[PDB]
Amino acid sequence: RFVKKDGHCNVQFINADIFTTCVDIRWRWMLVIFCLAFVLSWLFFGCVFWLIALLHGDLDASKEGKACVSEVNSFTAAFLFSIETQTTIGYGFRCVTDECPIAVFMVVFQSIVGCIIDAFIIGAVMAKMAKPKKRNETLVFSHNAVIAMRDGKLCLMWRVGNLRKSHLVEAHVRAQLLKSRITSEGEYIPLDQIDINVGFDSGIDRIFLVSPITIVHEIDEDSPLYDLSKQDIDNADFEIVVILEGMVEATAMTTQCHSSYLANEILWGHRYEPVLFEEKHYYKVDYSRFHKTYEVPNTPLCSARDLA
Amino acid sequence: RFVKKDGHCNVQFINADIFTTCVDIRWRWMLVIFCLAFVLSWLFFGCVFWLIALLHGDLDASKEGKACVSEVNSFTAAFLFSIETQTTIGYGFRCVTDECPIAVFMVVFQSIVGCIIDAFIIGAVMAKMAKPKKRNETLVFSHNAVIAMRDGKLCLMWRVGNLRKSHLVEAHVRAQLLKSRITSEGEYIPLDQIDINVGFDSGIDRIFLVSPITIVHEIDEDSPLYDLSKQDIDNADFEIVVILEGMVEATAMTTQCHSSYLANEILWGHRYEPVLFEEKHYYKVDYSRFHKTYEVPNTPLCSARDLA
Amino acid sequence: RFVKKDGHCNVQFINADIFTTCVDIRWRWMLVIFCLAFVLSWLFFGCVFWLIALLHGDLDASKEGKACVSEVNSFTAAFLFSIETQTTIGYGFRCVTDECPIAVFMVVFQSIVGCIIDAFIIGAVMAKMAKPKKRNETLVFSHNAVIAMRDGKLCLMWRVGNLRKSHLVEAHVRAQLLKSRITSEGEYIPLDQIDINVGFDSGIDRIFLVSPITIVHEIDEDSPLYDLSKQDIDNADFEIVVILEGMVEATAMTTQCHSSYLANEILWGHRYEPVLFEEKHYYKVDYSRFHKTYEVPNTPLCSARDLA
Amino acid sequence: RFVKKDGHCNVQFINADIFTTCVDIRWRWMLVIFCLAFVLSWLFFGCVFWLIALLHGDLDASKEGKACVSEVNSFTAAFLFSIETQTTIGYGFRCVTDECPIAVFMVVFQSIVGCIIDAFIIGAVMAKMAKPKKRNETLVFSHNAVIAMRDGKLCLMWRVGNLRKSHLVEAHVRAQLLKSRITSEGEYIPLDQIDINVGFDSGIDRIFLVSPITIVHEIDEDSPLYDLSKQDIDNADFEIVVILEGMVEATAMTTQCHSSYLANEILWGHRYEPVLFEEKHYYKVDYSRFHKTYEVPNTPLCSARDLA
Repeated sequence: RFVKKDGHCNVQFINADIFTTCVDIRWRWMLVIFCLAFVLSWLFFGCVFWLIALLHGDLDASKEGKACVSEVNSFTAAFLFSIETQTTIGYGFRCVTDECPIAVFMVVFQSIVGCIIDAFIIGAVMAKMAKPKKRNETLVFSHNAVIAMRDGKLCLMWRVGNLRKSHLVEAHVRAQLLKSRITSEGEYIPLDQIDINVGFDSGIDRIFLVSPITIVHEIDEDSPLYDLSKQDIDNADFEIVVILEGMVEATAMTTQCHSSYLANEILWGHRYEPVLFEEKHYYKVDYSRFHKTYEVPNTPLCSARDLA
Repeated sequence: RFVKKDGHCNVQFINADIFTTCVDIRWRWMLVIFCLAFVLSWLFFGCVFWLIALLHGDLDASKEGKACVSEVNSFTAAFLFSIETQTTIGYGFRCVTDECPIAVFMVVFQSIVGCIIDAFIIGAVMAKMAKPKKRNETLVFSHNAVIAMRDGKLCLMWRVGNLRKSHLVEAHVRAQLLKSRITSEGEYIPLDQIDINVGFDSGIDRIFLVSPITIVHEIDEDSPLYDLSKQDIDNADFEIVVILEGMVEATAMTTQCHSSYLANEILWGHRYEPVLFEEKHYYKVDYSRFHKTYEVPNTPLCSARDLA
Repeated sequence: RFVKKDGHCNVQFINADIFTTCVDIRWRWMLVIFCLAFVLSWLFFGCVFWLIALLHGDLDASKEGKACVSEVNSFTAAFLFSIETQTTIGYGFRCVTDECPIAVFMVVFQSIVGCIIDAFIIGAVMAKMAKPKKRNETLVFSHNAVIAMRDGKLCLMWRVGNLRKSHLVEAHVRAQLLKSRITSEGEYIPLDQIDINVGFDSGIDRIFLVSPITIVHEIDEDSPLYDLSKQDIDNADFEIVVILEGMVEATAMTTQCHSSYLANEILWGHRYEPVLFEEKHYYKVDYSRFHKTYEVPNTPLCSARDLA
Repeated sequence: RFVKKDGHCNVQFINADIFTTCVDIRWRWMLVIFCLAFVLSWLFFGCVFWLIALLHGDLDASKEGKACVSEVNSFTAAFLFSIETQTTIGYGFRCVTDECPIAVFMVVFQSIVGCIIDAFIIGAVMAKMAKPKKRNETLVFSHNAVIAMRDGKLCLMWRVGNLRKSHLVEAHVRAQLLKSRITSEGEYIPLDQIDINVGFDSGIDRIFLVSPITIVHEIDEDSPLYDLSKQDIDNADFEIVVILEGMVEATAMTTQCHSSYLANEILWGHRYEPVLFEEKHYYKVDYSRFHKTYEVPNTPLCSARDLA
C-alpha cells in the first residue's frame, strides 16, 4: 500500500549521461553539483596551464624574454589564471602577452571552452512557473468523512476548499478502484476495473461545469447499500482512497494525492456546522476551520438506503 | 456578490520561500524586489570583503608588501570592490593580486557566488506571449440587453465584437446559475445546479463551429416565460451574470468577465440600428459604436411567449 | 473575400507600452529595434557621464588631483565610458578610481542600470520550437478538384500529402459555410450556419482515428445533387473554401489555409494516375507529383446522384 | 513497409534559412555547427580589424603617435583582438585606446555585433524536459503474442509494463488497419478504413479510466473467427502492427512504436507463468522477465470461437 513502490508483478527467485530528471533543483540544494562541475573544469584548465607554462616556448618565468604569455607564479597561480580567463574578468598583467603560435592555439581553445562553458551555465534549469515545487493544491478536500442517508438515493457532495486564485478549476473523477478478483485461466487480474464512482452522486463532475464539487451518478447494485448501510460498510473496508484527476489544463499532470478517507473514518458524520449563520455570507477574508460539514448523528448502526 | 472573495462556507466563531505566483512583474513595478535583492547581496559581499581586508594575510593597505590582494580604501571601497567583481567588470588595479591561499579561497567562492547570482538573474520572469497582462479580450459583448419575442420559441443571439486578429476564436457556454434552493437534510445546496442556458437559443455554441455567437437551445419549462414575459421577469431579477468559457486553446484559462446584464438592464431592446444600410457592407477599417443591436419597442409590459 | 480584413459589421458615416505581439522577430529583421534601444540607453548613460564629469567633484581632467573617477577625454569618450562599464568589459585605466561620495552614488546606480539592462536582453524573444515561422504544413492538400459519382451516395475522400515527420497527425472538420440568407426582423444573418460537410463523405474525420483523410457523412437534401450534378453545380459557385481544423494538440492554433477549391476548379476530375503500378509500393524516398488523383472523364455535363 | 518513407502516391515518369527542425542537438553532436558559426564570425571580425589597422588613422603600429587604437601585431593578432573584444574579456593593453572618430565608429559597431552575437548564443536550443531524446516509453508492451479462446467472445487484454514514474498514464486506441481494397471508379483506396479494434476486447480503452490495458469491444462479423481460429488466421497474415495513441497530454505527440506482433508470432500462447505465486504480491523492487503471460497450449490448430 504505497504510491512510489506499487505495481508488483515480477520476480524469478529474488522476491557519461546524467541528465534525465535528476538535473533539477531542491531549493537550497542541487546547485552543488553545478558548482563542483565548474570547479573541476576550472582546475583542469589551470593544471593544463601550469604544465604548459612549464613546457611553453617562453618556458617558466619567461626564460626567453618577451614572453609568449605571462607565466604564472605556481600551480595555484595557474588555477587562478584559468579562473580569471574563463570567468571573463581579464586583468592582463598576469594574462596572455604578445601572440605566440602555441600560445595562440591554446588561447583560442580557451576561448572555445569559455563560450561552451557559458553555454553549460545557460543550460541552467528553469524550475519556474512551469515546473514549481509548491503545487497549486490549496483545495482542502475533507477529513473524517460522512455518509448520511444521501437523500435516500445517493445524493450528496464532497467538501472543497479551493483557493487557487479563485480560478483555474476544472476537474473530473477518472480514478480506479482496487480489489483482488478472480478470472478464468488468467492471473485473476487483482483489480476491480469497474471504476464505479458510487456515493455522493449529485452530477457536476461529468457535466461540463467549472468546478466539479460532486461526483458522477452511480446507481445501486454496484454498492452494498441495497439494505443496511453506514456502519456495516464502515467497519468492513480496506482502501477507499479518493483521487481526483485532470485539473491543470490536462488529465495527466493533475494531482494524485491519496486522501484515503476509508470507511473507518466515515463514522456517522458529526460535523453539523460551526458557522453562526449557516447560509448567508461569512468572511470576505479567508477560511478558518477547513472541513467541518455534513453531520449525521441520526442514522443508527442499521441504515437501509434503497431496499428499505 | 464578488469574484475574488466568494465561496463563503466556513467559520467557527469568527464570522525562506517567496516564489509562488508573487514572483511576477507589474509593468513599472516588481523589479524593485529584484534590484533590492541584488544590492543586499552586493553589500553582503562588500562587507565580508572589508572585514577580511582588515584581517587578511596582507592586512589593510598591504602592510606585508606584495599584497595578496589590492586592499580597498574603506568599507564603501569594499562595497565597490564587490560590485566590480561580481558584475563582471574587472579593472584589476583595485582588484585581486598575485594568488594567496586565503585570497585564492575567497576569490573562488566569489566566482561561485557570481555564477549562481547570474543564475538568479536568468531566473528572470517571462511575463510574455504566454503570460501577458493585456488579455486578448477585444470582443465587445453587449450593453443594456434585449429580449424581443425571440421568434416566439427562444430564437435570437448575442452581440460579439471580436477582433482577436479575426482568428483564434472557439468557445462554449459551460457556466452555472446560482440561487439558494433547499434540499432534504443537507445544507440546501445554495446553487441552481441546473445550468440552463435558456434565452437566445439558436444553436451555434454546442455545434462544432468556429465562432459560437448564439447559445445552446433550452426549451421552455425551465424559464418563467410560459405566459407573460419581458417586464415581469425584467423587474424580478437578482443576478443573470453571463460568462462564456473555453476560448484560448482550453476551457480553463478562458475568460470569466462578469457581464452581469441583469434583467433590469434588458429593458425593451431599444437598439434598432444606427447603420445606414443595415445589411450590406460597412467599414473595411474598424468598429464605431460597439453594441447597438436588436431593438424591440413593440412588445408591451405583457408578452406571452409559449402559452399565448 | 479575404482573411485579415473580413467580418464587416460597423460604420456610422465612414463606410510607453509597445510589447503586445509586435515584440517578435522576422529572421533578418526586428533585432534593429533591440539594438537601437540599446544604443539609446548607452548614449543616455554616456551623456550623463560627460555632464557630470564636467560638474564632478574632481571636475574635468581631475583638476583636484587623486580623481574621484578617471575623467573621459570628451563627450564621445564618455559614450565609450558608458558602453565599457555597462557591457561588463571593465578596463579600469579610464574607469572609476578611488571611491568618492557622488562617484559612489553614480556607480551604484550604474550597476543597477547594468543589471536591469541585462534583464532587458534576457527578455529576448523565444521564437523557437513553440513559436516557429515555418509551419509544419507539409501536407499537400489538392489542386483542381474532382467530383465523380462518389459511389452514387457521396463516397470518396480528399488527397493528403502529409509528411510532418510521419506523425503528429489528428484533425477534424469544424469549419463553416457562408451565404447571405434572410431572417425575420433580424440582420438576416449573412451566414449559412448549417456547417454541412457534404461531399467526399467516407467517415474517418469524426471517427477517433489517427489521420482523418475523409470527411464526415452528410446525406442528401443538404446538397443540390438530388438529380443532376457535376457541371450544374460546377458552373454555379461562389466560394467553397475548404479549411480543416484542430491538428496541433488543439483546435485553436490549428491551420486555416484557404484552399478555395471552388466548383469551377472541380471540373470532371482528369487525374487518372501517373503511377506505373497504381496499387503496390512506390518510393521509400519522397513524393514526386503531389496531387494527381481521382479522374472522372466519364460523367458528362448531366450526372444524377440520388434521384436518378 | 516502413514508417519514415511510406505514403506512396505520386510519380510522373521517375518511379540563408537553415533553422527549421534541423537546429537541434544530438548529445555529443550538433554543437559543432554553433562553434563553427562562432569561429567564422570571430575570424570575420579579426580580418576586418587587421585590414583597418593597415588602413586606420593611426595606421599599423601607431605611425602617428598616440594611437587611435592599440594596433595588433599581425593578422593572427587581429583575430585574437576580435575574440578578446567580443568574448567580453577586455585586457586593454592590446585593445582600443583614446577615442578616435573612425575608431569610435568601429568600436560601437563591435559592441553591436557583440550584443547580437550573445543573442545568437541565447538562441541556444532547449532540448530539455519539453523535448527530450529519451522518451518516457518504459512500458514493455509484449512479445510473441497469444490468442486463446478469449472467453469464447473476444475477452482478454494486452500486457503492459509501464513504469513511467507509476503515473502520467492515459491512452486510447485510435489507430488504423491497412489493406488494398477496391472502390468504384476511384483509386480503390488501398486502406481498410474500418479501424476495427477486434481481439482482446475487454473494455478499458474507451472507458474513461486511468490506465487502458484492454482494447475496445469489437463484436464478430468483423474478424474471420466466426468458425475456426488460432492457426488459420495465424498462418494467413500480412501486417497486424499494433499502435496505441494519445498518452502524453495529447493524442498527437503520443507514441507510434510499430510493435508488429503479426499473427505468425501469435502462435498458441506458450507463456503460462514463471511466477511462483501467480496471484498475490511479488517484488517491491523492479520487473524481471517483462512479457511472459497468457499461455494457451490447449486450443489445437482448429479452434471455433463463435459459430462453434
